[PDB]
Amino acid sequence: PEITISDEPDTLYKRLSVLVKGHDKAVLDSYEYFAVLAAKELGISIKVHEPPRKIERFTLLKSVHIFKKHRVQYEMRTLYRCLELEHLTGSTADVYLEYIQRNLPEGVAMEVTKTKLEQLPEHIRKPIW
Amino acid sequence: YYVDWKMLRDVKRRKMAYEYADERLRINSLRKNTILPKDLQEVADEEIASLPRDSCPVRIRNRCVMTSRPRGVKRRWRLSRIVFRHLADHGQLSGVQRAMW
Amino acid sequence: SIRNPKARVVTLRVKLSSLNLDDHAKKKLIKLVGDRYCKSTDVLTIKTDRCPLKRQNYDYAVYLLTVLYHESWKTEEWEKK
Amino acid sequence: PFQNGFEEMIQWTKEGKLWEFPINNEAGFDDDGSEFHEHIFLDKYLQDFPKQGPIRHFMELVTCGLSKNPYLSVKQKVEHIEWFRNYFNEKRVILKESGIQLN
Amino acid sequence: RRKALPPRTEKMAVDQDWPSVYPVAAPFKPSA
Amino acid sequence: KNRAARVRVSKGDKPVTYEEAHAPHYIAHRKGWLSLHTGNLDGEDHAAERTVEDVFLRKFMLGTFPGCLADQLVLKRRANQLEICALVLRQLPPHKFYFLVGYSETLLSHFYKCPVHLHLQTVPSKVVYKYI
Amino acid sequence: LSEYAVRMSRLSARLFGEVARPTDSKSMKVVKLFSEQPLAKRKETYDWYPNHNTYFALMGTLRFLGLYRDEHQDFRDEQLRLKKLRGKGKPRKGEGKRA
RNA sequence: GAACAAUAGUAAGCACAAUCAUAGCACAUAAAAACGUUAGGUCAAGGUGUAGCUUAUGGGUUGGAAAGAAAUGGGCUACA
Ligand SMILES: [Mg+2]
Ligand SMILES: [Mg+2]
Ligand SMILES: [Mg+2]
Ligand SMILES: [Mg+2]
Ligand SMILES: [Mg+2]
Ligand SMILES: [Mg+2]
Ligand SMILES: [Mg+2]
Ligand SMILES: [Mg+2]
Ligand SMILES: [Mg+2]
Ligand SMILES: [Mg+2]
Ligand SMILES: [Mg+2]
Ligand SMILES: [Mg+2]
Ligand SMILES: [Mg+2]
Ligand SMILES: [Mg+2]
Repeated sequence: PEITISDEPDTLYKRLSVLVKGHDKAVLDSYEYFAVLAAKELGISIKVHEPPRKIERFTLLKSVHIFKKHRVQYEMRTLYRCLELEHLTGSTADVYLEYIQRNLPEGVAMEVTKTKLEQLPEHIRKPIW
Repeated sequence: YYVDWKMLRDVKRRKMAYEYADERLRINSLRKNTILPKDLQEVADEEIASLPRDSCPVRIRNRCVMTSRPRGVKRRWRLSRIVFRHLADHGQLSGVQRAMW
Repeated sequence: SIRNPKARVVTLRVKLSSLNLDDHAKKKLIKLVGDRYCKSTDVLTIKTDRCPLKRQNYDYAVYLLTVLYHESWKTEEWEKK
Repeated sequence: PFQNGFEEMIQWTKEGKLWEFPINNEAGFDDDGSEFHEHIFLDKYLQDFPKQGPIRHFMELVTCGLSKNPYLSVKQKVEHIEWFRNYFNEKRVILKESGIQLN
Repeated sequence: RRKALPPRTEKMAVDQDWPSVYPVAAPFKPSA
Repeated sequence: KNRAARVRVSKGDKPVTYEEAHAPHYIAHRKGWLSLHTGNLDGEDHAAERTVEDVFLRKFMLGTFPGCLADQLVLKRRANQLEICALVLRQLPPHKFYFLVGYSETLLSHFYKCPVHLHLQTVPSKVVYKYI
Repeated sequence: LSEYAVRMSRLSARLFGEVARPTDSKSMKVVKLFSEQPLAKRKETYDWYPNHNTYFALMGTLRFLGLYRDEHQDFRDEQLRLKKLRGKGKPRKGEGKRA
């Protein structure tokens, strides 16, 4: 394993918001367990919650030719877990998330939002034009 | 082989429509403007009327990609109802369950 | 494909109270920006979409911030009108 | 030979077959090394055009359109404009005939 | 010529550490 | 009378796979999904492609591996790689099995332009869930 | 409505990069039009169908290279053989009608 | 081919029932509902057995259709 250190002042993250979409509630439970257990070992200080489930239903005809009295209806459920992490470094995020994503199960998707901390841009600091 | 002749026809209309897309766009821009002179717009009118009309967008028909059926297709899977159901009911379609509530 | 269109989008949250603004400059910037300013929480927001790459949207959002600040301090004729 | 599954993935990734982690969806697309002011600000390409004519109305519109357009490179945006230069310049006749003198 | 070899579960050491056996993402072989 | 993906009651002697014995209304209740991918979740794209793709791999595996296929073929998509699991009956002499492993992986990988992983679990005889 | 209001409006828009001078609801469609991806260009349209010739021909060759096995075309085959055998085949082009 | 103070019935299977879903109960609804019946529906979803077409019952381009004397099915809006 090769580590390098570059002089530049690595990025801070106030809040790292990680959403996992899924079909089966089980998979998202065990994955929560895994993520929390990874984070507890890396000193990451995290929370988790369950956002409201989405259920999308729609309707098809039940026969090939004609009985329109008769339909079938189908569903897709989308279940959510969100891991909300606070006060992370740049590298910390890169690694932790790398470990998360690498192990992402096949039935699930993940949506990451970082909120990054930057002091002030250079042309605004206290010049005025 | 595409499954039907109708499919060949519409494959080709897709390729056409990708071909001329920017001619269409550009020309139609003048044509849809109230700021330009009418004089420009008449000539341009003749110009989009000029280009082959198998290359026009609305002449395109989504079909079931496997089965070719012109109606009954569900946009997301680009499948006919019959084929879709057929798949979903062996369980070969992920995340689709028969809906109860 | 790893291409997801939704990724481009960048947001800026900036608290106006943390800003070096003149009285005149603050008020002019409020009127200037409009809805992107929340008058209750003082959070100026900028969403950027327009450009294919994330870095670009970052640059442009920074650009907008910069610009709005530079323009809020400039008094003009019609302002006195 | 492959000593382990980790070995496997490793060779895939060096090779370019596996993805990079953590994912940035813009990986592999550099967009020409362009920057935001090479998209948003289109003054460059409007330099040859009548400055007070309705032509400016129109082309300022097209400007705004292509300024807001994520799905195109700089080279294509340019091509649109140049197509309009070519187009308007090709018809001098119709410009003169509509009640405005156009350059 | 028919081949029946007993599963790895037969040679498995009761205390043998698991991640040795299943390091990465896997199909679930019932044999191993 | 729903004929959908169902297997009729015989004189009672007919061997039936656990999957073919569990009727469509049973998906997600007892039976699982034969494929897995992101595409049908709320905010997601390109579901169609993974469907065409899936279909073609059903036909492909049925055709490359004649008479030796046990139960329907289990596809998983993980981070751009395919994991194709199969229950395969033991008919072939093992050499041929590995020939076709290499053959399949390579061919598919170069077709779908993404790395494919193949797994054969070999079974002495079709598992019987019911009758027999 | 005021002039101050108007000048602020202009200022804001020309800043954020939206429409500059006052323009009709009609003409704005041009802006909307380039600002988008034209319908025919969307990958969700032109790439709609999988190339069918590719799958068909690839599995076809792969049949004769001995690798793939097509039960459908084998059924087809055997049937065609048994139809030509009984004495009804597919006429040499041009021969059938006039005779 | 049953009688339970029982008289020739036993039987795993598939149905019903039971459980699942409608985010905790319960009920309700949803779903499910075999064997057969109606030679019920559909060779225009697709696929096929038998037959036919092959300088054409095949493949393309350009136009053209979907008019109301009425008769009736279902809706919508009213009659305040
Ligand atoms: Mg249409
Ligand atoms: Mg019913
Ligand atoms: Mg319950
Ligand atoms: Mg009940
Ligand atoms: Mg019912
Ligand atoms: Mg029941
Ligand atoms: Mg009949
Ligand atoms: Mg009848
Ligand atoms: Mg037919
Ligand atoms: Mg036939
Ligand atoms: Mg004809
Ligand atoms: Mg016609
Ligand atoms: Mg009447
Ligand atoms: Mg009414």
